[PDB]
Amino acid sequence: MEDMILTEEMQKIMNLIQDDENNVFVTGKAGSGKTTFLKYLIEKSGKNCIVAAPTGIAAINAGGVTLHSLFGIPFGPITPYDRLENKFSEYKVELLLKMELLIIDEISMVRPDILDTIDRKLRWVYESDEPFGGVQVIMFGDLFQLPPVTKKQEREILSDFYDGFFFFNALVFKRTGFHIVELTKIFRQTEPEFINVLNNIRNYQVTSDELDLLSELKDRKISSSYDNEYIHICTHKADVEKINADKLGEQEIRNYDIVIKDKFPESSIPCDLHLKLRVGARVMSLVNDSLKGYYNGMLGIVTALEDNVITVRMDNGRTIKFERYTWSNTQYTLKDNEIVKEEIGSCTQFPLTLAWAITIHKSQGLTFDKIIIHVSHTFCPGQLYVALSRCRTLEGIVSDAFITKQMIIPEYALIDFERAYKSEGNYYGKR
Ligand SMILES: Nc1ncnc2c1ncn2[C@@H]1O[C@H](COP(=O)(O)OP(=O)(O)O)[C@@H](O)[C@H]1O
Ligand SMILES: [Ca+2]
Ligand SMILES: [Ca+2]
Repeated sequence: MEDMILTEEMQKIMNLIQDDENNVFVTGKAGSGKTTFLKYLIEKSGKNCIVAAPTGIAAINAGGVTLHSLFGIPFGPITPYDRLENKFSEYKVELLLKMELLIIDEISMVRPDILDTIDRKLRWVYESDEPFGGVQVIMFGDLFQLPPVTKKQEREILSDFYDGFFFFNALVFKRTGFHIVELTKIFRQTEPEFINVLNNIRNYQVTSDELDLLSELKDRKISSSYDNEYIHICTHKADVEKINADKLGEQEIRNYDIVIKDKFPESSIPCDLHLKLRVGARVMSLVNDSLKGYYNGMLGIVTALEDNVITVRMDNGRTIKFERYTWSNTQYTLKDNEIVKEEIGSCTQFPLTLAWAITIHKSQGLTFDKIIIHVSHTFCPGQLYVALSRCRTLEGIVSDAFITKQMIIPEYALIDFERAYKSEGNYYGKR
C-alpha cells in the first residue's frame, strides 16, 4: 500500500514501541486500520519480528503462524501447574532466541491460559525471570468481539485459576502490563450517529430514542426475501448453509476443487474446498486486490463461468474477471542471524464464496452496505452489538423481528476493563 494515511493515533503507537520495554494493545473497530497498520509496524521496525495468531485462518491472513505451532502448545486448557513437554528443535530455540518483538493478531481470540503458556515457554528458552523472557509484545484486535465460547470442560479446569475468559485476564499481566491505543478513524466511511449508537449499546447507555430506532429496523417483507442486495447475517452455520444452498439450486451447477500443494493445515484453509456456483449466484470476494479493484468482503453477482475465470458484476457496478488465487502457508527461519519467512505449502482456489448469507463468525472483521439481522432469540452478552456492527450505516440494517431492550445484554468484564485503563494512563497491568 502506497497511499496509506499516518494518523496521530498510529504515530502514538510507534512512539510507544520505541521504548522496547513497552508492550502495546492496539484496538479499534472493524475498518479502523488494524491489519494495515500491523503491516506498516512490521516494515517500520528495526527489530526481528514474528507475527502469530490463535487460528490458522487468521495466521494466514496476517502472514504469520499459529500460536500453537510457534510455541508447541498442546491443544486444551493448561493450568500453571500442568507440566509442559518443553521439547523444541535446536532451530526453533535459535529462532525464538533471535525474536525481539512478538506480535499477536486477534488477541481477543486468545484464551488467557495460552498467553501464560507462552510466557512460560519463553522464560524456559531464555532462562530468565522476566515476563515473556524479555521479548516485547504487541497485540492487535477488537476488544469487543467475543472469543470462542468456553467449552464446559475448559470452564471447570480454568476457573480455579482465572477470574475471566478474556485475554487480559492472563496471570502474566500481574507481572507485566501494556499501553492501550484505540484506532478511531474508520477509513471506509465516517458515520457519527451510527457509531454513537454502537458505542451506547456496548456501554449499556441506550437512550429511549435509540431504542426507538432499533424498533424501526424491523421489516418482515425485506427480511424474508433473498433476491435483494441484503446479506443475511446469522449466528448458526446450519442456517447459512441452508440459505446459500437453497438459493444456489441444482440446475447448471459449476464446481471448482481446491488445489493443495505441500504442507497446508486443514483448519488454516480460508476458502471453499468445493466452490459450487452458477450464473446469477450471489458471492463475496475473499481477498484484497487494489489494482484489480476488489477487497475482502466485496459483494457481487456471477455473470459468466469458464474453466479458469469467473466473471462477476460487483455491487458497485464494475465487472471483474476473477482468477484462481494462491494462499501461502509460511513459517519462520533464520537467514544468517535474521528472521525471514519460507513457504512450506499453499492452496489454490477462486477467492469467492456464496454470500446470500454469512455467519456472525465468518463475518468477523467485515462490514456490508445492507444486512438482514436474524435476531438470535437466545441471549449471551454482546450478541446484538456484534450483529449491528456488521453494517456500515444505520439505514442499511433490517431485522427479522422487533429489537427490544432485553436483547441488549452487556458484557461488564469489558466495560470495566475499558473504564479502568482509560483512567489509569491508558495502561493495564503492572508498571
Ligand atoms: N492507513 C490507512 N490509510 C488509508 N486507508 C486505510 C488505512 N488503513 C486502512 N485503510 C482502508 O480501510 C480498509 C480496511 O482497513 P483494515 O486495515 O482492514 O482495518 P481493520 O483490520 O481494522 O478492519 C481498506 O479499504 C483500506 O484501504
Ligand atoms: Ca483486520
Ligand atoms: Ca526486553
